[PDB]
Amino acid sequence: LFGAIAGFIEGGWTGMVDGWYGYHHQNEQGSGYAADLKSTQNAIDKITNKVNSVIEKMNAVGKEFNHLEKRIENLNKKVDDGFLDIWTYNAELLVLLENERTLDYHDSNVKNLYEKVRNQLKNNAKEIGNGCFEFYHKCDNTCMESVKNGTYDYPKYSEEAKLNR
Amino acid sequence: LFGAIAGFIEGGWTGMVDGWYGYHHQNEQGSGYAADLKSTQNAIDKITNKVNSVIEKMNAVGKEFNHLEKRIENLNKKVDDGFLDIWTYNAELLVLLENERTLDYHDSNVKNLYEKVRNQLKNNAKEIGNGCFEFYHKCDNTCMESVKNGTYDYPKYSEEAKLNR
Amino acid sequence: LFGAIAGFIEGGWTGMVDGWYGYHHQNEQGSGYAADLKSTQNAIDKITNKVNSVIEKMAVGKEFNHLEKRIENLNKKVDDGFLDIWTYNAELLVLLENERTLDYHDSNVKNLYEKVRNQLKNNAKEIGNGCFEFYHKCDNTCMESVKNGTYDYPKYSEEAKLNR
Amino acid sequence: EKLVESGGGLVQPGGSLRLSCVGSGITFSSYVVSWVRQAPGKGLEWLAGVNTVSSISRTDYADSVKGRFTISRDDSQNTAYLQMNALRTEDTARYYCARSLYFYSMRMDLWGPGV
Amino acid sequence: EKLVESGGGLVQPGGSLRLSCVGSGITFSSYVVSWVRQAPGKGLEWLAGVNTVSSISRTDYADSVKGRFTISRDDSQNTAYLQMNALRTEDTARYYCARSLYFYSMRMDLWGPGV
Amino acid sequence: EKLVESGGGLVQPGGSLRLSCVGSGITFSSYVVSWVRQAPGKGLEWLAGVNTVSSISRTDYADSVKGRFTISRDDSQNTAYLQMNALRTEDTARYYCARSLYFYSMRMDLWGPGV
Amino acid sequence: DTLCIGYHANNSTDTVDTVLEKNVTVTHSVNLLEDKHNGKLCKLRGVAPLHLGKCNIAGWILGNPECESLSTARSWSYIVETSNSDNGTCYPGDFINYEELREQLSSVS
Amino acid sequence: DCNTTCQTPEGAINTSLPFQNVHPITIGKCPKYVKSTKLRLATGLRNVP
Amino acid sequence: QLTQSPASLAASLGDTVSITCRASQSISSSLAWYQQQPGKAPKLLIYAASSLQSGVPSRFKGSGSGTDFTLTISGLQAEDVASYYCLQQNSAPYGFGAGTKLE
Amino acid sequence: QLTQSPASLAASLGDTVSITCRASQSISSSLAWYQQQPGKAPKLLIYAASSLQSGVPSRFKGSGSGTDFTLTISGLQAEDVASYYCLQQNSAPYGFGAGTKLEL
Amino acid sequence: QLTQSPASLAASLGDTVSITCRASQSISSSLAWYQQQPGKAPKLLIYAASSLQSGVPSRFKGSGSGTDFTLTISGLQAEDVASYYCLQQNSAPYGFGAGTKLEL
Repeated sequence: LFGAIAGFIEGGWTGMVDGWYGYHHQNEQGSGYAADLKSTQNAIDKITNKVNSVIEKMNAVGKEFNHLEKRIENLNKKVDDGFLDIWTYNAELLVLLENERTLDYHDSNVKNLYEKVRNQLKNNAKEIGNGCFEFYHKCDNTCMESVKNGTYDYPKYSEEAKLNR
Repeated sequence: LFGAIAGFIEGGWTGMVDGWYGYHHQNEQGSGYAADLKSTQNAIDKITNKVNSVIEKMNAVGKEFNHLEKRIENLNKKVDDGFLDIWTYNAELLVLLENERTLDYHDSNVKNLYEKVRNQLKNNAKEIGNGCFEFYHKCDNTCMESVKNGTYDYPKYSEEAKLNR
Repeated sequence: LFGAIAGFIEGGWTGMVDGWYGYHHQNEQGSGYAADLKSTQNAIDKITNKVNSVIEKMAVGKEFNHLEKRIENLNKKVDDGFLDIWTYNAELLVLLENERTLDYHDSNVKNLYEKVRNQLKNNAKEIGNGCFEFYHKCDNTCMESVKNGTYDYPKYSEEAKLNR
Repeated sequence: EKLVESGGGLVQPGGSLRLSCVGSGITFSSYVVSWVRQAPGKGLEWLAGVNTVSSISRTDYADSVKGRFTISRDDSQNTAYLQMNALRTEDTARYYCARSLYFYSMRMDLWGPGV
Repeated sequence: EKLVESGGGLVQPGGSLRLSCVGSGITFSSYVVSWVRQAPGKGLEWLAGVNTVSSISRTDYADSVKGRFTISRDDSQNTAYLQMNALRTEDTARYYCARSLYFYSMRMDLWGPGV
Repeated sequence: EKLVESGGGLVQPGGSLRLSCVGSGITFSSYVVSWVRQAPGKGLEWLAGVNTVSSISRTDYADSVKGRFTISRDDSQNTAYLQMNALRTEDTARYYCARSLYFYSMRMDLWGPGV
Repeated sequence: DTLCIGYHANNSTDTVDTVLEKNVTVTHSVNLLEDKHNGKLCKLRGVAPLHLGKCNIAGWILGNPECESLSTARSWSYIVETSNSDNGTCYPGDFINYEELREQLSSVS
Repeated sequence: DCNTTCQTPEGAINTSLPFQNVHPITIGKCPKYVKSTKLRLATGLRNVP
Repeated sequence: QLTQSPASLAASLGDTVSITCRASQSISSSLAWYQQQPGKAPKLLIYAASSLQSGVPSRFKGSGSGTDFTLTISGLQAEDVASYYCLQQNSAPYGFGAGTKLE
Repeated sequence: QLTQSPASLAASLGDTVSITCRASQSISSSLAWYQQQPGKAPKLLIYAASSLQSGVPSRFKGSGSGTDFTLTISGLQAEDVASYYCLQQNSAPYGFGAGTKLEL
Repeated sequence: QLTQSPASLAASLGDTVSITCRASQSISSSLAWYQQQPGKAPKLLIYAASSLQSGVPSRFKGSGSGTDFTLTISGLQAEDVASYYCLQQNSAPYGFGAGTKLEL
């Protein structure tokens, strides 16, 4: 586990209806949620591929024996029961392992998004701890757009942040 | 792998005996060990569930043939050996994978504990690098109780820790 | 997934022919690549053990006359069932082990980055693509010291402090 | 993966129709299903959209068909229904069902042949 | 899972008695077994506790029964033993075995019916 | 887990001789194979080295045998070849093959018996 | 000015099982098990089955008097026998390799 | 009267799911029979509202 | 070491009940509350001084960190008439409280 | 909401073609470009205003943000003669562009 | 160019033996130490200049980085009477040391 979905981010956002991972921003010109479309799309593609692989990995009547072929009848019952047990075991194990791996994958996505946002602002923001960053300068909508897209400008706001720090 | 159990923390503590993961403090009031009980309890519950799931997934005599049923005897032997091989393989593989998953789970727990303490102390302490922080302020047992609980008061010591930094 | 191999380090170095993970340094005495031999050797040993574990964990027909169709069908059922089970096992094992191996390499790179970060601390600036730019003059002795794990932080403390 | 449309044909003005979009596969509850139409000589027009059963905004309609058209879903039968009422001559068009996955911001890259 | 106590009954004063606590399952070496007793008209009283085999402190006893009672463990037979020596009249009580998992700081939530 | 050398013997001065090192296993494409000779009375001498197929520096030689010797690889047949040309009397020695896994920086810990 | 990183939540109440924990409520899930049937015998690829109502394969093959309804039977998708199919070899005796005949008639269209 | 691709003694199955727990005996293209009662594969995140 | 108060307490249905435990020294959150009915094994209610055991109704709550601990029963019901004990799990000679009887 | 500028175009083989879309309000890289041939279902070319759909030749490039977006076809081929549409996927009533017809 | 210092040394049982290698250039901890008995394949003792190969007794210790390297045998035993070689694994033409013969 990466300690983000139930970790330092303690809850999910019902108001974020555009993706799986995203941001919530609070400026002087309004608030709102906005999903990270690249991460969500990559995750959707990978999970769809996972489901397809699971279903494509898998890819029948009874016989009659009279009273003098009880051994063959027991052999047939043994074969059927053994194959049934093996396939049931395989199905349950596959589902159980894949569910854990999928949940870990989503947690990793959230953690990596947090790290990429943190590596941009650097000294210009305070890490509150609950997944929020509090800027030391005036982040308008252009500043937020730059942080989301990945083209934030530390030299540009560094002086104001230094003054307010 | 999260690089904590054999990583930046290079050794286990035999002193720790109240839990799996935990803390060691060195105040002016004395030294001590103290386990993180919430993490340990959660880990114990999850691993007990893991062992029970491994158990719950798993849950005859021979037949005699005369000399004119060598084909059916060979079929019976083939069925028995095939099932034996499949089940041996399944048991070995399940144990081998589950062991790695358990060890990575413990590593993740230790790293998450380190992350949680770091995101709480911030600049009021200094990362020595071996697993510990040297506080820039002289704060007593109430301090470390607060850090362990998760109710640390950064503004309370922010000024005091600034002169020594 | 640890977000290093395709993450904040966006490309692999084709000019580092010494190991799997390593360093690229640029001082005044020159540039160059140097692999981390300890991590690469450990990774190689572990992958060799993984492959061995995979390999060490892993017959003619019968004839029936026309009045023995049932046992013939039973034999065909046994053969086909075992074939399906073993094919499923092989594909599943390969599919899972590939994920685990790739995640293992990603974790190795991320741990190396974190280890280098935890030494230089505030004596260097994190660019964000994997590189640290020093606030002091690090010679080849400085670079080796960082690679070894014996970086002398107090030595280059004030000199870095003035430039930062 | 395929999407097939059915339930079209000739309608008297003022009448009603129900179009059905049937999906092939097992992951239909993940589909966010949109209905588009093209008039004979005009461009693509987005009409209605039905969202997943666990969402907040379940249905969306264009202003040109709001109150006349209703969108609905049946995950058990793998079908999305478009019920059109008070049909007009301007509604003579080819109707297409398209699908995005999980959200309306994702790619709408699986279209039906039309009807 | 479950814990069953056995080996009680009547003992003359000055006598000895060995009580056994047997657990069902495969995870018994994880158990941290403790003995509690309830005298008629008194409250619960913790007597002794046996730790896991790979631990520093192996046994621990209450001051009232220290030197008279001896706790022991047999993981192969899935049993924990309490040997009581020099029995007094005040030792007449219902004896219970509870278990915590791995550590004594964890939940002691599996109790036996008692003898 | 084994490397076997073959192809040695008697050769006239000025002749040619090809030695082969064959490996047992499935991971031969990983090997970075190397040849080391030991002249009777003299010490160990690193002669040639073939790298993996996907590498940049595919082949390296010592200065003593550069131009006369040629190392080569065949992963399909699990073999590394050393072609010696213009053989001299000073080349009478014992030839060993060693592997160092993926890079020449790793352990060269699998030696063949010699030839 | 604040910017927080978060993830999606919704009204879904569907649950999955994991090795470490059970009954995990998740946002989205797919079902891999079918437990529903229409409770009817039905044509396979448009071909109706051959229903031996009161007869068995012995009675149908031999032409039991209580099986005249089964004399006109050209093609079928599968054969259906009932649990109370008693009408068979009406005259006492033994059907030799009866099970072999049943096996050969299970590959006959 | 029907048109199905999978027939069991208990009734026909109209599904494309990989598994079933209806009946072992099948005719046609049918899903694999297992003794399980719940096989759900997670796609989305853990729901923490 | 562990002082439990009051020894007995009579309350009516629907009321709120507080049972207090005081420790001689500082035990950090290592307290458990057990409900026992006559002649039966004790049943755990709250562990870690604040954690509610699975299957226990949310009427029971626990509080306290160092030396003062409280068990609160909100909305007393007829099935809550039992004895209540407090257990420490910190110092090597582990022990119970005196016990509180609820009527 | 969405205005597609050319509404008609005549380009020769091998030329470079630019089709621009302008939005009434910022939609933040939620614009997709589709190619439709007469009587056939639309085919997705560009999503997220810059991402190339799998199987689509690299002659197609999308670029834009906010209110202005452009689709560039470099090295026009004979199979690129069709209609092109822009879809916005941001606001609750979703919509297309008016349509641009590419001719020789 | 690797220079092996002693080139011959006589030592008794239980004594401590030091073998020194010097490099013309700087090779960052890319030295290996091999033990050879006559007419047999060499056996790795030390790799990375300080790492002990599995199965090798702890009597063998390696030290040094840069240009100076040392192999120390503490508690010499009769099975340690053999030749010792140093392999450099840094520069493109790899090579061994001259060879040190350990005698009694």
